[PDB]
Amino acid sequence: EVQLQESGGGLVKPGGSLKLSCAASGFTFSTYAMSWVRQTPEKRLEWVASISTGDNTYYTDSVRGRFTISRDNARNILYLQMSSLRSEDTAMYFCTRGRGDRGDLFGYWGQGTLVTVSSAKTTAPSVYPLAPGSSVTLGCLVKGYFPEPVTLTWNSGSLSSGVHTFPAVLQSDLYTLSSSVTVTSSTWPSQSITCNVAHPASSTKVDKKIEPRGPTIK
Amino acid sequence: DIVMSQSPSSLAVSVGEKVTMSCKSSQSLLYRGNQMNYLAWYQQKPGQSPKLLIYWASTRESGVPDRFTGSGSGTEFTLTISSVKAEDLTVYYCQQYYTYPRTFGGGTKLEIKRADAAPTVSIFPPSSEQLTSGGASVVCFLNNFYPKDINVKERQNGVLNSWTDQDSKDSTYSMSSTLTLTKDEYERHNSYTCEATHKTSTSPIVKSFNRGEC
Amino acid sequence: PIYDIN
Repeated sequence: EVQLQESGGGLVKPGGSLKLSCAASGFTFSTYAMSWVRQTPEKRLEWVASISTGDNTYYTDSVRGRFTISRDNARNILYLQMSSLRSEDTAMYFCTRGRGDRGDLFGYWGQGTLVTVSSAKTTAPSVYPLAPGSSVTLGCLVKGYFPEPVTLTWNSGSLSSGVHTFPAVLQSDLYTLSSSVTVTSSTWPSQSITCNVAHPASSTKVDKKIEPRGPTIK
Repeated sequence: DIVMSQSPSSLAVSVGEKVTMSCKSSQSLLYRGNQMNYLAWYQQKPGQSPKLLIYWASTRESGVPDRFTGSGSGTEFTLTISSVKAEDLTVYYCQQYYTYPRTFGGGTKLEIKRADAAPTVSIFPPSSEQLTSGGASVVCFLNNFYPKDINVKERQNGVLNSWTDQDSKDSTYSMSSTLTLTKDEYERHNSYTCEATHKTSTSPIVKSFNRGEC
Repeated sequence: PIYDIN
């Protein structure tokens, strides 16, 4: 009952501008200090900006002047305007709420929105199905796409364990992700299995049914 | 910019044993006026956002397992894990809020120790839709095994790879292997293999195929 | 002609 949701992330080219938004719910939004913390791809964390209950704004040295932290107590939203971005800004950005009601101590965090800043164009992905005992294993592969965030599911997100989605590996400005899933031999063909992939940036949702390979040549 | 520093970046504990992190400070975070320490601890299970663990350098956040404890003061703090479970796989950070430019430590990752396991291999030829659009890629899936150090492979020139973060559930790793190629070059050969060389396998474990079009 | 699917 204490929810925080990042928004408006994605990608901009070096020098551009962004405005991340963080919608809150489940507390008197005004009587708490809030902050923003990014996590570099090095996986090191970095405090970015904080804002008290009295609208006082505080920033770290690397982002002064460029970033602007602001709150809207009427609609319970917290923004982070990010103008003129270096490649240091490439990171995963979280909004936080003060653990107490005195300071900016990062008690409750959102899920984090990804912000990659580079020149390469926004390219849609390519979802390729993979098909070949006692328990069979099907696969799915996502090649060629550039921002980072993609979300691969299985049968509209209904699949249990056995799934092992592997992290994306960029090479030559095209991320390449893959994933696995294991069921019983008596469980597959008879029951449909679809690999769903979401790529918000090109605004595409792709579904790929996993059908066995076909005895067709020439 | 007060600098935090954490000792052994990498660790390797087993279930039930003791764990202790150390977070050194370059400036006293203990205000005499309130006699309060301005330091916190965080846990970030891989793939998630960090969660507040310890704050005021001692208080456990409401809803934190009591097997965590935070002692130390001033410029040398510590986090104590008495009986470590398998759900505690992550990295741990220490924050200071004594002063702005709020800083986190470098972070302390910890591996867990389970019994050695064998990697289940599964190999997939390129999809029918990949060859038609140009290019083709072979994949073999290594799944569930304790030693994350294992070489897997006959000319491997343009390969990729990816690793899972060690399973918080069963303390195991997994591996992908994207043997990328083009359409024509895939048809002009026939030796497609994926072998494993493990901590349990110098007598190896393989999973290959002869090309579907033969 | 698939050279062993299963």
